[PDB]
Amino acid sequence: LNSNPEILLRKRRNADRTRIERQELAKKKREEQIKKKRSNKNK
Amino acid sequence: VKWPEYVRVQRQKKILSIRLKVPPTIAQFQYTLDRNTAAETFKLFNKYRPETAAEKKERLTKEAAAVAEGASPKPYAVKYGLNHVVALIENKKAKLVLIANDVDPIELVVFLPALCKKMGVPYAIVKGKARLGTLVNQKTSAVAALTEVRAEDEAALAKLVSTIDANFADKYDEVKKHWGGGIL
Amino acid sequence: ENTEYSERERNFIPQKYSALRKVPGYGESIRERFERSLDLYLAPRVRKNKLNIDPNSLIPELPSPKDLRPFPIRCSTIYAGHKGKVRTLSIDPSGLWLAT
Amino acid sequence: MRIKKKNTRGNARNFITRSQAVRKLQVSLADFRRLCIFKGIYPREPRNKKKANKGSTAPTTFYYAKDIQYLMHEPVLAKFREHKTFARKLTRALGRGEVSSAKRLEENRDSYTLDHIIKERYPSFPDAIRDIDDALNMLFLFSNLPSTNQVSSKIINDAQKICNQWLAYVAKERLVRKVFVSIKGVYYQANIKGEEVRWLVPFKFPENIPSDVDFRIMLTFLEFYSTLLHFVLYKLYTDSGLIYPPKLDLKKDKIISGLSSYILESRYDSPVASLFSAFVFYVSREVPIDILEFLILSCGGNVISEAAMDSKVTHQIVDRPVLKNKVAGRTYIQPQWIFDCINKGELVPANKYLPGEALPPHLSPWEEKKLKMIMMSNKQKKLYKKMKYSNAKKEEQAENLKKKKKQIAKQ
RNA sequence: GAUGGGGAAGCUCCGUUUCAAAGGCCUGAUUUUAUGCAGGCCACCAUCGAAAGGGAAUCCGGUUAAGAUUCCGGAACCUGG
RNA sequence: GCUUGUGACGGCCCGUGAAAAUCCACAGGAAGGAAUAGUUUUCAUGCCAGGUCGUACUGAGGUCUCCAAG
Repeated sequence: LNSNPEILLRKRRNADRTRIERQELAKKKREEQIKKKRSNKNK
Repeated sequence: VKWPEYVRVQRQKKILSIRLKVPPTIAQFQYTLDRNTAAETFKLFNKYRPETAAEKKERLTKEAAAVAEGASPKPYAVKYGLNHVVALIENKKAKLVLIANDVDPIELVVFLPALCKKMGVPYAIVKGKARLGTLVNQKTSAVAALTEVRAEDEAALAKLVSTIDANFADKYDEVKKHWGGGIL
Repeated sequence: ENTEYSERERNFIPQKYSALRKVPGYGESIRERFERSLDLYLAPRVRKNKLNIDPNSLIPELPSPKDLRPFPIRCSTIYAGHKGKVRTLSIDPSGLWLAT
Repeated sequence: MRIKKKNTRGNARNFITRSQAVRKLQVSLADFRRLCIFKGIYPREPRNKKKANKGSTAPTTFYYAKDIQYLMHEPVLAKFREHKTFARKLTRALGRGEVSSAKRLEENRDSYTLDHIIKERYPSFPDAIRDIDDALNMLFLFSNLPSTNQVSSKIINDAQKICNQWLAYVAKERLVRKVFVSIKGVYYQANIKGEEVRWLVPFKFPENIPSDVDFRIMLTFLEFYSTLLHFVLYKLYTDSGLIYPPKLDLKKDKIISGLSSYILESRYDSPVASLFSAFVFYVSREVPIDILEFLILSCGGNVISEAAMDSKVTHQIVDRPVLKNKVAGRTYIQPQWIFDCINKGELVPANKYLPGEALPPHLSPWEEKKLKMIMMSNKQKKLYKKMKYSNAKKEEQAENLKKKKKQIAKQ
């Protein structure tokens, strides 16, 4: 029915779920690094 | 839990190392030099790394590339074979003999601390044959000796002798006595 | 801003600027190239046929109702007399007596 | 024959799961994905997802069997193994305490090259220029990045060097057709061997790097596009143009570090390439230079900046509400005029572009039928209703543009 | 009846799950001091041994000096993709 | 009536009545599914393919076995 052949990327799933997950993970490792600094000053 | 055969064997050997009563020529090991004195022994011993195979090769090609086209003192290094260390003690050329506590057959190095006490050689049983290995271009060394020295390091070496005499030989005069391993 | 990301028509707010000097450094630019990079090796590639056609050529070719007369258009006779819903009907074969 | 097992034949040996690809290669997932980035391999969609599995409806991504089966014998995989051996043999040297042998291990180190990986990916030169669309977008982004602990300065300096080589060539052989300044950045279009490439350059401001983005995926894309660009630029220069690579003047790189620097020695067809010839433009301080001097030098004009100080000049480009000097010799323009002269090609009048007035809107260069519904099947009613809704959602948005234009024009 | 083990000067015998590291699958934005793989699920054991045991699915008519549920005509069925 | 197949019963035992390949089913609730072909084919119709070896005949104090007219 006069259709044009082309290629299509499907939407990569869990993009928003992992996005928010990495947003949280980055902040968590920052805070853990700060806690390490203080506890090392108690040595 | 279920472990492998060899894992069970080395764990069984570990608990066997503790729970048996042991003869006083062994357990004269493990009564070894403490952290500060060990670090201070190596702060001297690291200044005398035997010239590694690459360094020796490049230098002796430098001798060839220069001397063939267009005086040096004898250099000092640590001395590291058991045949050679027990040669050097009894010469008597050894000022500090370092002995590993962990040796594959224990029977190898059992005479050595007492032969050093006999000859008057100021010895120290240091912890790790790997740790001795590092300062000597080898995986393992069992023994490391320091015969001669540069005069900059001479006073430090003499004090290293006196520190090891006081820290090691005086604290562990009871170690010639007392069968180790009576841990309940 | 309420809609979840990746199910969104524009990755940006359209904005007006009088001067070219007044154009801000677009902050969410690394995010766009990173998401495209992920779209290359993680998003599944499918061969599709896009049906580029008018909607008008989907209705079958059927004769216009005006050339198929007669047929009833509007109501004439409203039968108001019941207190209950007319569930059933029947007509006589002759054509006068309509039963409810 | 014996009765064949069901779910082992057709779609089961045509496709493989990610887990099955990783396991078959005996390679880490990261390194599997690194090779997948280099080789240009992507998950593919089967007609039956569960026949592609062993029966299971499950969240699964399918690769092509012969694609992974072809990746197995490859020099790059072997060189990844060699990097792993080098890694431990270096930390052996470092961890012991010997520094000289470790320094020597650096000297006796070869690395993987992405040379043969492009021959099998883009066998013809016009095919490589069809990819350079996405390749120049990463690279021009990575030029405009502060170096972090993720990304070294050497990486950004080499990327910027390739960017400047690209800008120098396009301004040399005069291959620009369209420009478009957006919020995102500045788009360009270029007939590079007559196939119209498109690419985006951000604005020269510090860019806030999120901790969300993964600078290990992007580094391998950079690593592939970088080598691809080296080979493209050699091919371009040695065919029609110049020696490669060109040198750069040290005291020119000290002044601008942009495009007026990096001098290039050798040993028209389009109206845009003939525009601005015998015109000398004095670019002022206020405008961004590196986004604008590229366009002037591309078409056929000449650049003298305010920045270089820190004659023949016929136009000045100034973005201030109050302009100070106002001589009779020069003509005063807000850069929008240049961004319209490139798009049209016909030299638009500068009467709508004076300093102090509002600019033009800057366009991109890019009953019975309800009764005849009945005789359609469900497989046609579903599709026709979808096409009706797609045209409705367009036309109502067009009505939104018209209503908003009327509500604004009153004000 | 191999394998693991253990005998035996040995040819080889004991033993069949035994104090064997006996393997085959899933999860993941790429695994946060930067591109060296992490976490989980399951716990018995190779193999040979039946043309009378269990087992997917084919019949009729025809045909030769000698072949037929096998060949031919007709009409079928099962299994896998 | 004879041969054989099958169904429901009733005895005979504390004698409770081979295994595995293969096939199906249930419980379970992981995951997936829409606006220019949503997800699902245990529904209907349509396409292709099915390797090796045995296969002749005899088989009658002296190996086993099937069919059985008046």
